[PDB]
Amino acid sequence: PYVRLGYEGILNGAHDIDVAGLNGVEQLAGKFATIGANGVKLAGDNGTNAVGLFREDLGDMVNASEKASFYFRGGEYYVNISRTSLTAAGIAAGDEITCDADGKMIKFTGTGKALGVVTHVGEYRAGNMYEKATQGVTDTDTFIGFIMYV
Amino acid sequence: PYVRLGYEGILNGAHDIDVAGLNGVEQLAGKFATIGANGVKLAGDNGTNAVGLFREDLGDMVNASEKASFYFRGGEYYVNISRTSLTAAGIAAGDEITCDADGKMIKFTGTGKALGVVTHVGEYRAGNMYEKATQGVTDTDTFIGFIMYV
Amino acid sequence: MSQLSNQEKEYLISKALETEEGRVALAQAMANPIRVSLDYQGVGRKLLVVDPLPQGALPVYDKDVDAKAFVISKRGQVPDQVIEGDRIQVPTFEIVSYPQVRFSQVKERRFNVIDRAQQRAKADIMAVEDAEIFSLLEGAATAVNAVTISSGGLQRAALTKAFQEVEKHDLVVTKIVMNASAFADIRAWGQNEFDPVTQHEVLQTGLFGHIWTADILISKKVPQNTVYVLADPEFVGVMPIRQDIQVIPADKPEELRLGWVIYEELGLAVVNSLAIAKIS
Amino acid sequence: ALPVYDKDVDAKAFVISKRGQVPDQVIEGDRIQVPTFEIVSYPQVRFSQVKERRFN
Repeated sequence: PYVRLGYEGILNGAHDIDVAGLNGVEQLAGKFATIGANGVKLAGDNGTNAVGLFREDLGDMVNASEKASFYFRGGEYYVNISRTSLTAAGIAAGDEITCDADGKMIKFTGTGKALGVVTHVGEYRAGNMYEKATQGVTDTDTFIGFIMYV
Repeated sequence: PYVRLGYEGILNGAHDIDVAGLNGVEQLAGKFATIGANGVKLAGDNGTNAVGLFREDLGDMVNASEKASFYFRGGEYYVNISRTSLTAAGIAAGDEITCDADGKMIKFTGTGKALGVVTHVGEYRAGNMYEKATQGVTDTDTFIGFIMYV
Repeated sequence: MSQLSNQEKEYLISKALETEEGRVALAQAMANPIRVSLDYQGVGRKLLVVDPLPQGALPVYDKDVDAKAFVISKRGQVPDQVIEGDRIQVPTFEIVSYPQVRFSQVKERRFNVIDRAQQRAKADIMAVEDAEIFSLLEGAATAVNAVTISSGGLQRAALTKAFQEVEKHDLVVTKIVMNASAFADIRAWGQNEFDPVTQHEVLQTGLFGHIWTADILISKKVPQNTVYVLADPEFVGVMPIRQDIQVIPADKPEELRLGWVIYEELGLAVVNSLAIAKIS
Repeated sequence: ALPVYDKDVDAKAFVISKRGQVPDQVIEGDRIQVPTFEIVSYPQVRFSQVKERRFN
């Protein structure tokens, strides 16, 4: 530390919680972005970014696609609690990343029952649910980084 | 979707040819075992034959079916004495086979009575000629993959 | 995302949606354009070839009459076979990067040509495709092998052997590993036996052309002239089809690219074409 | 897996590529020189630009 982000190089100024599942535990490890087969000349930086709506479209790889509002179904959110700095750039490999959703308790966004949606890069916006939506149907005592089972 | 029928993609098991009837002995006036009935190795139509039944088209080679069913000739439909076929091409053991002509259980192929023509998948179906010579069990409507005693 | 699959972040540095070609082919095995082509119609193939003739022979005493002969033939059947390859594509990806589209077609064509040579020689048949030509043809000629003689030497030595046989030879049909190994296993001199290494000899051996077909297998060399031994009947030629009306591609943005041909094989001299396996 | 069937198992011609991003890069070296030594010795200046350019 501090501000490091490499140079030997441990903080890493980004902490993302592996929230263990419920009724038998479930995990999923941080996913890389690669198009088809496994990345050559390093695998680059993660497809997943803390505070972003992604969907796996490949087994060990995660990519773009945004879950459309209307008729309640499961997760594929992979919201991870926001890190400090780098919040409109995504998060780079060598910082803390995970996936949270799908058979486990998740990280929520938005304070009260008033919710809106998330951009990929780590920013939050307002917006009503009318062609896209993020996160489960609101419950009592739901704030940012709170544990909803979905 | 997509289902093979004949040609070495159907498994018809194995059946014993020394079961039922009189059983002759090992002698000549036989014919060769190969895939194809006038073909060459790895190129032959095949019925629902396993052990029992195989009809020469050209050469003195056997594999299942193929030969006009208006007139059956050659002495019975040919049966195997004291080797049991280990393929489900009908016969295609890869040896010279010594054949017999005692009453001996066979495997049939194709719907309806053989008294017709040949279908080029390795089957019998009804032709323009009727009241032609039948095979094995009579008085009894035969169907595709019936077990007949000659 | 913040990147497509990139190494760094676009937001930090670097912009562009223009990107160069990365896709490339591997393992050529052409022999169909080398061979002659025929149209065919019909849903199966039957061929007839002439066998040896039954004539009389007199090794001792000539005054008598040789026994007469008549034209005797043996049969082969060839069922149609289908040669294909499929590609799953993402149109958004294709339109943005740019060359992928051109690469896919030219690769599919090469790929059809490649698979066809493999089944025709041999590459595992299930009794549903053209017969295994490589098996049926003439065994290993022990005579060529001078006993403890170089691999490259074997390929030179074999070429002449086919000329003694009275079969046309224009060219060497060898396996890729056998050819490399043949080049590497040369005498005690830098200069190779086919011609020196200051001449281009990468693509020619014995002063005859080199045809690389895969699945002719290691330690085997087959001399022939390709046109003569076999002939290629084509039931339907190579055609691409592209489907967004297929069930699983429709739902998605994805487009499915099929590349296929339906082929058959004729053998004009499957009863000859010399081959050897090194015993050295 | 090479052709052996039609619309059971089919072989794939499919080739895959991923995009990677390259930043602009700098190769550089600096040489520090004092004018007095350089001026009296006389070829040092010229020697230093060529030797530096080559070195990097």
